[PDB]
Amino acid sequence: SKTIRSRSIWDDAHAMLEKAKAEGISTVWDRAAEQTPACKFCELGTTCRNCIMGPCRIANRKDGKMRLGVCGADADVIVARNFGRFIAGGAAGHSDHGRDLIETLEAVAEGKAPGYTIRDVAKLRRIAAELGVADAATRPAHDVAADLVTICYNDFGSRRNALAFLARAPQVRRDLWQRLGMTPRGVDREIAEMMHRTHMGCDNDHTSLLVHAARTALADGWGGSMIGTELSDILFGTPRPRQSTVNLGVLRKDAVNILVHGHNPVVSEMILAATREPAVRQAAQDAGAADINVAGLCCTGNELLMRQGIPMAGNHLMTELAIVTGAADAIVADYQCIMPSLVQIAACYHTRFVTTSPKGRFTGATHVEVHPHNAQERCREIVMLAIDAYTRRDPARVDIPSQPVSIMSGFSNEAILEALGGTPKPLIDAVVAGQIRGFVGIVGCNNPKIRQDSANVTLTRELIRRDIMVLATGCVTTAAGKAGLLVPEAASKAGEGLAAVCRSLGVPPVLHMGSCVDNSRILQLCALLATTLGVDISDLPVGASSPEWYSEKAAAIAMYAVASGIPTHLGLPPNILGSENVTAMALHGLQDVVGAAFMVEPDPVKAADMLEAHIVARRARLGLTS
Amino acid sequence: SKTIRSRSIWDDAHAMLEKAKAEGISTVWDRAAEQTPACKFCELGTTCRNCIMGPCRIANRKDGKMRLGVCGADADVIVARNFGRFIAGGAAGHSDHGRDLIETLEAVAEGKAPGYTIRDVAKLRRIAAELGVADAATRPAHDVAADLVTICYNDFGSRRNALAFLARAPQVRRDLWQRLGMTPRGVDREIAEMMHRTHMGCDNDHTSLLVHAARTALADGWGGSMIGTELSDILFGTPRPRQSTVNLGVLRKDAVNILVHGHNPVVSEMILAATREPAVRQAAQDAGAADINVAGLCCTGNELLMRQGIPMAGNHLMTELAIVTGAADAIVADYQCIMPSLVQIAACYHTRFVTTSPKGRFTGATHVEVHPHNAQERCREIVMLAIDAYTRRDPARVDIPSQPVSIMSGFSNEAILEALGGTPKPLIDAVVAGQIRGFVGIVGCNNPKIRQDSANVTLTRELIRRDIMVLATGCVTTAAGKAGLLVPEAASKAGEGLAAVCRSLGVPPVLHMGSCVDNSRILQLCALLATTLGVDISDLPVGASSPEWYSEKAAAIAMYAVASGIPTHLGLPPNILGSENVTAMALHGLQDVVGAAFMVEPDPVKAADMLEAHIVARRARLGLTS
Ligand code: SF4
Ligand code: SF4
Ligand code: FES
Ligand SMILES: [Cl-]
Ligand SMILES: [Cl-]
Ligand SMILES: [Cl-]
Ligand SMILES: [Cl-]
Ligand SMILES: [Fe+3]
Ligand SMILES: [Fe+3]
Ligand SMILES: [Mg+2]
Ligand SMILES: [Mg+2]
Ligand SMILES: [Mg+2]
Repeated sequence: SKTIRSRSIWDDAHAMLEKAKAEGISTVWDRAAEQTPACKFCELGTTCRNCIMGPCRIANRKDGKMRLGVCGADADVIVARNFGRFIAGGAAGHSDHGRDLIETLEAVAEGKAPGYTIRDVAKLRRIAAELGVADAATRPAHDVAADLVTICYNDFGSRRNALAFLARAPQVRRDLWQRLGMTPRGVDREIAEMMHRTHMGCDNDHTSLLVHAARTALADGWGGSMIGTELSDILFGTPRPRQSTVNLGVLRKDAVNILVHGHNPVVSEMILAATREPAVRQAAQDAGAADINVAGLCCTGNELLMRQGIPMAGNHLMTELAIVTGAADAIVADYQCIMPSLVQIAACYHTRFVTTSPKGRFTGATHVEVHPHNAQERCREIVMLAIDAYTRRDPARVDIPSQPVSIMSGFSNEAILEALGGTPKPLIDAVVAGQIRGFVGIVGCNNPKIRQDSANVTLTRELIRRDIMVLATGCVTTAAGKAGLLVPEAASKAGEGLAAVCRSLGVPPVLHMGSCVDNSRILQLCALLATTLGVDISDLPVGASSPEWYSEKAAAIAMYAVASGIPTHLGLPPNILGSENVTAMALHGLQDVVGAAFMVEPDPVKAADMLEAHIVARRARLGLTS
Repeated sequence: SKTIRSRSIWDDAHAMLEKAKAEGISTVWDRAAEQTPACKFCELGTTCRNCIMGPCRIANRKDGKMRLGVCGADADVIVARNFGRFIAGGAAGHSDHGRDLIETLEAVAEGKAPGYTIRDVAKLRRIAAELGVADAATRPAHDVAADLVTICYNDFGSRRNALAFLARAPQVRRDLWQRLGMTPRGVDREIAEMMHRTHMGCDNDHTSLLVHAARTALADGWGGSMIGTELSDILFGTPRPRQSTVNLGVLRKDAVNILVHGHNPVVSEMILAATREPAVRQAAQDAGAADINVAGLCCTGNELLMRQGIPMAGNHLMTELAIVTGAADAIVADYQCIMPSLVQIAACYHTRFVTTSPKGRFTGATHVEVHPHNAQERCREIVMLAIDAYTRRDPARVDIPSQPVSIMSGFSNEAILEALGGTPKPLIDAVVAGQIRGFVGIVGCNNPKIRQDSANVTLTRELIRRDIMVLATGCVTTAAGKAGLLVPEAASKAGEGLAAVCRSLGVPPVLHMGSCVDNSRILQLCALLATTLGVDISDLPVGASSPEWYSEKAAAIAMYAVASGIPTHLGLPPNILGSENVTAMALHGLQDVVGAAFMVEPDPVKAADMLEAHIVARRARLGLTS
């Protein structure tokens, strides 16, 4: 229908929306329509439920009533506190993610994690040395891992003046954060401090609240997320370029299909390993299947793509539709971004919905809890449940639409530097020559308010045509992949300068740099280029964009990008427009404080113009043309 | 006047409400009226703003529209997540408070805190030995302090299996918490995990969410709060019984009046010291003042009262009225429960409003930031500001409405045990013999929804009449004090059994045990009684009540009491009634899980009946026949 066509740009999404219609299954778009119009105070941010003197709403009434909350707080404070707690929730998602990796590395170092290993010993020794572990180059690997675990845990404590990985940022940027009171000190400490500041009668100054929101977000980007990324590479391997495929057509009628969903590779890597064990494969063959087929959703999907080349079935708004194919024999979830509607949709089929984390509980799910000491045994058990469920698939309701689209994944910073010959000199040369005018990270989600992937795809296409290389993470990965942008032959979609550089290196014009925690790789790349050139991150020809964001996590990434000096575009506004002062600080005031600001623009072509304009202005201050 | 009499039971409040109305000053009661009726969804908890797929509201309609959020979350999940973040904000308040005490003790141990010292060396050595410091009885005090600092900081890290002070709880309770997954592990860690669990698509099971809310609150009561109480006693002295006074009449027309407000004695103790320096007093005399008079508000007032006998001007809803006397020359604020309306009310007079914490910023305040290394110099500057403001005081606008009333304060557990002769045996014997039926801690706030202190005082009177001894903390202290119940002669208002015990010890029937963090003293006392008798806390004839609560901190206290086995009454419901399942768990289901539950009851006589009924049942669980 016209409604279905308006919900997504993709053929596979349309086919499943028609099928969900015929089967009477409601989707995220139907619930979004039920929640429109939204509450006007909630959307503006001018409501507070932080104590039971309230709840309070701030209105503009002719009688002048409801200008203040019961405690006396005005719209500036109420909006800034709501936004601070919103950012803290996003930082906490990445923080707990990093913490789980520390605990997994510790279990490996203690010999208490069967099936887990140090997959990248060289990176372990390099990271440990960088952070100050003595004799990291020569001591037994597990001893070095134990000392690296201690350093990472200290960043989740309360005794540091600055996070360990902050040393990567250029000195000028660290000096600025120190003057501003933005230096992140402890990953959990800043989240806790934000929750204290936002209690009634604590922080009642919108500027101070926004400064701490920046500090809390920096504790994610340079702490929780960066620890998460670097330890994931140590446990599961540093990504290198590899071929794979994307879209609902990666599911196979002839195989047992297991979709992995959520964020943490500690689970999805062990599910993949279980499906490769000979006795498990034989059980699938006895059931009538040709093979076992693992396919990724969302960030845990990105993790398996980066390190194992596992095909990705879809991003956020495809998740329900992947079930509607009728071919999902099990969905294995850990935590974050897993819509609870998936439990009810899975119950419309034979599909098993399996939870694995004590943090990600879903009423009605089959819970098989996974920890380092038992993952090998439990993941074997979960794959066996998938195989059993396959025997009851209803073949009449199977509709796998579309043929999969080829992609190239695996662009860690290590992989980029290797393609360049071991130094950033050829990339710097390309930027100085104007062949590559700048870089934009396009990150984040889908949102049913925006036709799915329409802005993600349009923005990526516009930027590469203007010789701006795109670094893609998170759910943008699937959009760029389905648009044919993630392969070396996509150099033909870029402008003449970027196409030539890509062809000379053999890489695509859009580089998949990983999951949402892997936005930390973009910070590390920026820091390296700034330190190499002797400038600040706020001087580099860079930008960031989340055209279709929805999550608290995406807002935390955008805040840490801005506070690190990267101009950051959002397709939709956070719930802050009820305060002109908070809004003006996010869109304009921060520009002169931290060197960058937020932009809000729902037209992806106009967003391309704004990101390009910031890049051009930064090129001028480096003394470059174009 | 009938409206004014409806707002408070107290003459001093009545007098200042009349003065405020005559002067056009808006109070918390006026703003509460403007915010009534409240938003129905906010009040019920059936609204969510945790992502920009929303905001979402949940209705209960026969057609089933707006039954779910855009992500699919139902009322049970939305309500439980909202209550979880509510609890996390309260735990965070106490956590940051405890953290600041660690940092101050560290500064003393390093020799970098002029004017601070270890005031109670004997308690330092006992606490350090209790928590495992080697040779705590003989090593240099600064070495012992440094080792205790390290233990406390490790509780603010991510490597423990259980908080250090949790060892005080009886083994049976520790075993239950461990099996339930409720054991608190790290003070900041549990807060961060709550914020992770409540992100879209993480924890989507209301039972799981409430269990982690209990774990988060327990990390406060046995962690942040207990650390704060024990280190405050080490740095500033263990409280011992002493007489003082209460009400607005503690302000003096002929003196420079400095009100300390907020929570942290690290500031208020140094303000007090500054007012005693000879040169500062000479400056006050040069201005025409007879004295410099410090008086307390809210929790920091409680702290100075407990350790220094400093008179208390009022509790939460008295704070605006204290400025309306016209005699407040400065308000010196740190953080928490400081209504921002105080800045505007101060600007109606000569009063200086001074902020001292980087966490407690108020737009328009005079900021003089205080840290251990500079407090001596900065507090002197703050007192000079107050003296200058005194020279600007308009005598025509002064109305100090009452004469103060005597109270006894200082009942730390050390003081109680000393009064009992060194052991708890005389108290246990009185309970066994039925002279004291049980104990109730009455804790927490005021709330403009309830006539001020009406339920606090009526519940206190009802309980002592039934031979139930009351332990009072927080803003209830001022209520019981103004009612005349904090003195030994108030035994005449108790039942025959309690009166006889009180008279035999020379103590009041209502024992002031300190500020809100000092509810940790009640946990310690319950744990000692249960350990001595060989039972659980959930077997003791104890209860807790906050008849007039408002804050996230009060909800966290109630939750940690319930989770520790103490039945807890609340005068008003949290914003949870939109979920019958969450409400039933809070009020009934938790009884099976943790051995105690919440009660919600606005009639304080009925609340007394309910607390007494739990006490009767616990006496039967102990086999008592008296
Ligand atoms: S913190 Fe202030 S604005 Fe928020 S609900 Fe409480 S009284 Fe209202
Ligand atoms: S988390 Fe779910 S219920 Fe909450 S605002 Fe987002 S879509 Fe709505
Ligand atoms: S639902 Fe209560 S203000 Fe939006
Ligand atoms: Cl800058
Ligand atoms: Cl810029
Ligand atoms: Cl008296
Ligand atoms: Cl029990
Ligand atoms: Fe994501
Ligand atoms: Fe309090
Ligand atoms: Mg500062
Ligand atoms: Mg400038
Ligand atoms: Mg600039």
